[PDB]
Amino acid sequence: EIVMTQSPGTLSLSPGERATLSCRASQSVPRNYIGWFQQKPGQAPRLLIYGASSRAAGFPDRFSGSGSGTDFTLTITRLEPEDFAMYYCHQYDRLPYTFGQGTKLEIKRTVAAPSVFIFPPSDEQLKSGTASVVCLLNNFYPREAKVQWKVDNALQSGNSQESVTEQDSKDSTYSLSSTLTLSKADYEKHKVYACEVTHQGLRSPVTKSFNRGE
Amino acid sequence: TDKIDQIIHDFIDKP
Amino acid sequence: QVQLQQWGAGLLKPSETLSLTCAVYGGSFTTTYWNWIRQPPGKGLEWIGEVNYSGNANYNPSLKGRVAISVDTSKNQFSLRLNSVTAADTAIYYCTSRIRSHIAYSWKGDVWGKGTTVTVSSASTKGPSVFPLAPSSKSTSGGTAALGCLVKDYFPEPVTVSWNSGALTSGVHTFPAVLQSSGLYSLSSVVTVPSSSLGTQTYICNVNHKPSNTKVDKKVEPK
Repeated sequence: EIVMTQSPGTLSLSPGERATLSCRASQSVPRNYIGWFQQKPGQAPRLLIYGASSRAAGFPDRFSGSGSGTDFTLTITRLEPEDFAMYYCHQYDRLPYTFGQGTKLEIKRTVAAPSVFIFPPSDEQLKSGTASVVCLLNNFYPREAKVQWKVDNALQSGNSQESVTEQDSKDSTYSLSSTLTLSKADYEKHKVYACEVTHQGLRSPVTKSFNRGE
Repeated sequence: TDKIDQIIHDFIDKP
Repeated sequence: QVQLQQWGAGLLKPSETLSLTCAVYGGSFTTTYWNWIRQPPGKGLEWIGEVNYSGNANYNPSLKGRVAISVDTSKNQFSLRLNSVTAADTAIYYCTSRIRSHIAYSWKGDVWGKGTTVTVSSASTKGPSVFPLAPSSKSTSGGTAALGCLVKDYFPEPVTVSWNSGALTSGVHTFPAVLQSSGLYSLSSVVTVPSSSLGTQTYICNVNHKPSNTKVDKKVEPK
């Protein structure tokens, strides 16, 4: 077994720049059997380079692999917007086969703070016996953001679930949705519900809250 | 090249 | 000119054998090795196994006992059989050929057909519940206002949401599905619109779920 370490694991660049992705092997690869896969969201992976330096048919010359032995590198020259995707490095030399954890190549933009909104549960939903309070972080960059739920100022943990959109193709931002799930009883036992957001575009956390029964 | 590709198939067997 | 045609059973209940098959047009089984890989949702690739025309099979060391792959050159097709599957095996299965990477070989790279999404779930088909998300809590005048629709407790995965029957394409965020503890999916869609439009405007979200033949349109208005 040869463990594959790709680095850095998230690559933020802009059109025109040069992209360098690294793939490192836990053990020596004798036959220099390696490949690189490009995978766009929702689309099947496409093999890009095979072996060390060999480029697969159908791709421009700006993609070039290099390296040997324990260390391999993939270089993308004059990257156009279509190149941004997730890239995996694979080794077919020695059993068992393994894939890299993957490197995410994203498009760099200026920092943008999220627009935060909190949505209480609908009364028709409360009729069903369950209450879900939703918090939206809209159009923010970079991807990293932290959502913290508070009920009557009590920190909530483990009862929430997050979902994130892929980076928008137009403004190059991200969006995130968080759902806090409680039973109707637990919902009725508390008054102030607050969603506290921390993001690098905001000096201090922004809290959007509501009072039950407004 | 097919007959050759069969012969290349010999040494690439899974180690 | 090689092309791979894959067919198999996508949906299965837990602890049921998974049998998938992949077909080879344009090239012999003896010329190239074949292998099966799986990609779980939003996770790294995993290689379950590999097969040779002679029947020799080498499997991932974790799953060796559970997986067995058999290949028949008679029909130029090879099949993956997996036993005692569990929800953790939910993934998209791809049948591929390992990279040739030699100057002598014809079509020196690899190609595979479109993967088959395999979902392991106990829950049967169910229709989504659509709950509206309040458009405004004392929303700021001359500022962004947020409307939403909440889809909950729906299986299988495919669902489509569009606002005003697709008439509203801008500022529309439809979020990926989330599988809850019960085993049913939960998804949400949200849109941002000018606060001035709320009094002027009507916003309806259309949720459509084909497997359950459940189509629900809802109207989101401030109360």
